[PDB]
Order: sequence, then C-alpha cells, then structure tokens
Amino acid sequence: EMFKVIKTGKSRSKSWKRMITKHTFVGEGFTRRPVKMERIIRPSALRQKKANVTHPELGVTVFLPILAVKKNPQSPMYTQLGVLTKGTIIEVNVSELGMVTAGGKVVWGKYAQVTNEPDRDGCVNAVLLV
Amino acid sequence: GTGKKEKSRRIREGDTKDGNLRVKGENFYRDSKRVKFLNMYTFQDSTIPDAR
RNA sequence: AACAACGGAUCUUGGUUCU
RNA sequence: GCGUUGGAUUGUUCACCCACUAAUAGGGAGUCUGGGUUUAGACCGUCGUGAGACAGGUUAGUUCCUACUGAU
RNA sequence: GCCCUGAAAAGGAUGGCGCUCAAGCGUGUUACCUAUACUCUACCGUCAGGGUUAUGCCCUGACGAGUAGGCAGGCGUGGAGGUCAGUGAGAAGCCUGACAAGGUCGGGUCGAACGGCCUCUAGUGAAUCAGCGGGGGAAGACCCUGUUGAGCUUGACUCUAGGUGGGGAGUUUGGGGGCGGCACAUCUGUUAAACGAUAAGCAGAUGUCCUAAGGGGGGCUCAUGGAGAACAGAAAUCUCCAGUAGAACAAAAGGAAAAGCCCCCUUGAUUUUGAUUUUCAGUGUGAAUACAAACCAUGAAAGUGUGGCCUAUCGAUCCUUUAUAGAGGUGCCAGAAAAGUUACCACAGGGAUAACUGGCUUGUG
RNA sequence: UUCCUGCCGAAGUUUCCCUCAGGAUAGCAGAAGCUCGUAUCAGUUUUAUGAGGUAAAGCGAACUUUAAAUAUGUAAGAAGUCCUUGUUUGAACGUGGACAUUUGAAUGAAGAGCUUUUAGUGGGCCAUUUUUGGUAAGC
Repeated sequence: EMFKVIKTGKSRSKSWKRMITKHTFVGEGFTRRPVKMERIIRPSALRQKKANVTHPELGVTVFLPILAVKKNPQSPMYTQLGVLTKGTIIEVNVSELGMVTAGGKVVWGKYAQVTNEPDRDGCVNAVLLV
Repeated sequence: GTGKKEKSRRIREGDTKDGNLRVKGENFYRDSKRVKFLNMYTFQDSTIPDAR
C-alpha cells in the first residue's frame, strides 16, 4: 500500500496512479511535470531537505542539507526515486564540522546512513560513516 | 493490402529478422516507444526483499 | 372425532401405431 | 441534578468570526433537508491515426408483519 | 502467596440466584452422580472355525460410527406368460382401530370386475378497535470474472498481365531483462607434425594463494659442456667459467642489477562530471562508455599502475555431405498469437460491511 | 430432477506449468487377478556403528579420548553358508549335493509383494513438537 493508489476521473475505474507514502528528497531539480504524467506522486508535505546528523564524537547534532542518495538496498529503484527508506546511505553537507583529511584537503561531504524511521517520525536522523 | 498489410512493411524494413522483439501493437502510428508509454495509463507485489 | 355446501383423484364408445 | 443560545460564508462551510449569558463542555445510538454518491443529454480543453476516457470542470437528476401512544 | 492503583463509555459475561472460619484460593484423605466408555446377560445383521444324505440347518468367537463413492440383497409400481380348475351382486376405491421399502383384517360410503405366487419387461420410486413510525416494498447497486454476443477505428491476420484494393466481410486482442566468468607444479585417451623430443587444447581425483593482475619494493641468474660430488649410475646432490643472453622477455618482429625466479603488501566493479543515449512525474544525472583531478599500493625517494572484459532468448535434425547418423553454424530464414475499444453494452455470480485478533485506543519523540 | 436393508469406505498431498486460467498425473480404499501361506511382514523395542559430542566423569590445570539418550539407515540367514572347482602356490561366474528348518536376538500372527485397473478426491481449517528470518506487537 505504500504505493497508495489515488482514484482518477469522475468515474473511479481507471486510477493507474501510484503515490509514494515515504519521505523523499529531490532538491531544486524537481520541476513537476504536467499532471497527466504523474505516474508516481511524492507529496510536498512529505519532502525533507535537512536531516539530523551525528557521530559518536562530542555528541553534537547539526541540521545539514541533504546532498544526494547513492545506494538504497531492497530494489534500489527506490534509490532512483530518492526515497529515504531508513537503512539507506545518503550524502550530507558536513561543511559545518570542517573535518580535514590528510593532505590539507578540507572535507565538506560524507555519506551517512539514516538511523531513525522518517515514515513514523517527523524528523530524520543519520550517523556519519566516519 | 498489399502495402497496408503490416507483414509487407515488416518484410521491407527487415525487422522480420528480429521479430522476437515484436511489441504488442507494432504499427506505423504509435510505435513501441509510444505503445509502452500509453500502456502505463492502464506496485503491489508485496515482495519481501532482503535489505542488506 | 362424526354430520353438511365445496371441490375432482383412483376405479370411461377415446388416441397412437401397425397391414 | 439542571442548562450548553443567535447571526455569518459557496469564488466546498475536512472551518473561522461575536451579539448576550454564569457557561454558551466532548462524544455514540443513528435517525426531515441540502451537496452528492451512478447509467439520462450536451459542452470547453486534455490524450490518440480513431473509436474511446479523462489532470480539471460546467449543465440535467427519481427514488396493516413487529414495537410504542389511547380505548373496549 | 494474596487484596488494592496498575484505564474504561456511549443487557454484559462467575451462566442466573447468590457467597465471606466461602459456596473465594493452594494442598492431603474420605462417600457418590453420571458417556452410546468399561465388565456381564438376552435380541437383530456380517465374517471365520467345524458338523450335518448342503444356495438349507446347527455349535462356537469377534464385530455394528460416518459424507462422496462402490459392493451384496429386498418392497412397491405400467404391461405380459404360467400357476392357485383364485376372488365377487358383493369386487376396485376413500378415512379410520388392530397384527425396513411395505402387507393383512373389522368398521361409516359405495357399485363392476379384481387378487396370491414363479418369471419376463420398461415412459416404473382471554381477545379486539383508533393513531406516530425505530425494524424487514426500487433489488438492483457493484470490485471483477465469462472469451457468451456485438458497438466501432485502423499500415492488426485472412481475401476482395501489374496496381489501389476494412470501401466490404470472418477473427482475435496470450497466461516474461538482464548474464559469462580463475592461473599456475602435475599425470592420463586424442591431438602426435609419425627415426623423435614432445609442443600449440579438449575433461579429469590434484591446490592455493596470484585478493581471478602480479603492480610495486629488495635481491638471484639462466638450457647445456668439462672437473667432478656415499649409495647416486646417462637423468636425485654440489662448486668454478659461459650461453648476447633456445629461459621467458605471453608472442608474431629489424630485437636486464630484468620484462624470467625468489621474500613483504595489496584493492580497484571508489568518488564529482566537463563530449555521446534514454525515460516515464526529462528526474542537475539514475548509468557504462570518453576523459578530467583526487584516493590507494609501494619505496628511504625518484617513480609505475589500480580501478574492468564482453554479450539478445531457442534452434544445433528449421543446413548440410545421409538413406540408415558425427557434427563443424543464426554474420543463413522466422516468429512464440492477428492492435484497442463497450456506464449504448445484456445476462449469472468469487464479493470488502456500518465499526472487535490474542480487549484490540488514551500525557509525555 | 425420484423406494428400502446390510457391508466396505476415502480425499484434500505429489509431476509436468514461460501461466490466475485449463489438463491428466503419483497417493488415499473396496475389487477379476492365485504365483508364496510364507520362515514371511512391522509408523516398534534391542543388540554394532556416524551424529544432537548438549560437559557434569578426563586420568592426555594442555586437551581427546569418550560417558548419558537426542532419533537415524543399514546385516539380524533357508539354497544364507559350505563339500566339490565345471574354466582361465594366489583370484574369480562355481554344475552336482550337504547343514532342512532353536534355521541364527526377543515382541505382535497369517490379509504380506502383485506385472495389471476401478469412481470420487486437487495443492483445507486449526493446535502442538524443532528452529530459521523477525520488530513495538502480529508474523
């Protein structure tokens, strides 16, 4: 049912519409297509751009923009859809912490795994993979 | 026919050599790239994937 | 339970087939 | 235990405003009226080579058996 | 070990009455109820073991539930052959007191033919009257299945000297995307090129880390001749010279303090995106290819690479030399079935329910 | 959409499936069937072994011998074995015959194996005995 079906037309017999009931991040390049093409619908209310990030070091959580999603297991078609689907690995702008790798090349982005379930909570939590 | 028949068009175009990919509705109007698009207007398998 | 209007089933020169 | 009133939208009333009072409490058990839930007939645009149906939408609409109150 | 707080609301659950040294609870012992259970006795049917000058009878023991289904036998009923030298001026029929399909007799009616048995056959089995209207007359709604029938458009299949040739007709319109992966020390059948050495593959007990590449780093030089070296000799071992390097430099070619051997490490199918494509919410790439600049190994350092190769099912006898067999190859064919539509559609049902898993909800991530 | 008595007596599992659909198919039980009434069958116990080696004997606080039941298949004889070699000091297919039924542990006592085929039943409802993957809890 997570691919919730929405009935279309005055006579509800040709819905053909699927709605994703899971948190999804898209960014600037969303650009909703004409309504006729909305095979999959990700509601705006269920879209989050900043996810909580933490590491077992100083216990400091800072909200950071979500950069992208690289690998979602369990049919990574969800990865292509950009859904959160707790257990995914996503990139986060870690510029705030300012950690610098060897060689003086300051790092500002690392991949983090979502720890909490955004479907059952209004906040997104992740742990830096450091 | 004769030209109206799709068999003649397929023979002329040579697609008969690779007719295994014959898509349901292969015609001059709305070829496979369009038939498949329109078919989407006609997700619940409930599969249990291993999210490892 | 028995008596009385009612009713029409079982026990009727009819049909079928055959030369 | 006894009370919980009255106006208002519709360019949807999945709700907000303020007259007066001491307050104008929250629900279920559905049960006359209006949107609408359905085939009426049509239109604008979407989509298609076309029948055809919609991402919208407008118009038309029709749906004594038992129990209680009085009496012989 | 108990009781109390430990959450429940829009005639229920110890069954109801009720109960408090309980008639509440844990535990030890006495008397009794009872099921179609258990033991015995008799009755109805089956089997088996035996007797009986017999498909009949007798003696003994166990069995008997039950849907679909099968098996072995009886009653009634339409008609007929035979038989009772049958029944009746009071026969057939109806209803009713008596002695498992069913049969018989007395009694209230009756007026014209009707039975018993062995067989054949088949159209045979208190109580009412006057009023509002909570519940149960439109019965079909309707998710979908029939391929039952058509309503239709077309470069859908089939037809209508060469050509247009649904303008016309018959028909359907089934029940599916990634995958292949190993290299050396070995011996065996083919290969074997036939004085041979024995190579350039097929499949095999065989492993092994070379992480399916050996990349780097540090060292060694080698087939074969002589002197030789207990067994050991012409091939086992141990030292001096050289193959211009018949080692492997995969190799084909005018040709190294290594590119051959030995000791350590070891990912690589890593990340963004500057040329090419392709969707299905055209998705700042979601991605391999092209390349960019980091990352890594390694070393003391200069340094070098490490980051992929490649490919549509299936035919193999739908190809052949074959008229009783062995296969060399889709770059040689042709497709699995010939497209949709119908709230103009008509009919019959698999069919969610008002809102109850295992009490299913409550104020604090 | 049809009278009666008695007996037997089930199925919901299994293979082909490009597949809901559709097909039989092995199995469940009564039968013509005669070959053995067997020293023949068993949802079973036991004797010897591989494993649950669950740790409590350890004699090796080093380590692997190895102690309980935790339920498994196999041999548990009737021509099986043997005297004898018919045939190419050592190998095997061994005619002929013998031990003939305490004949090879105990327990249940004759319905066991048919080459073959008959109508129905097609992947049913629940709980427990194992552990696998759970995550609020169901499962």
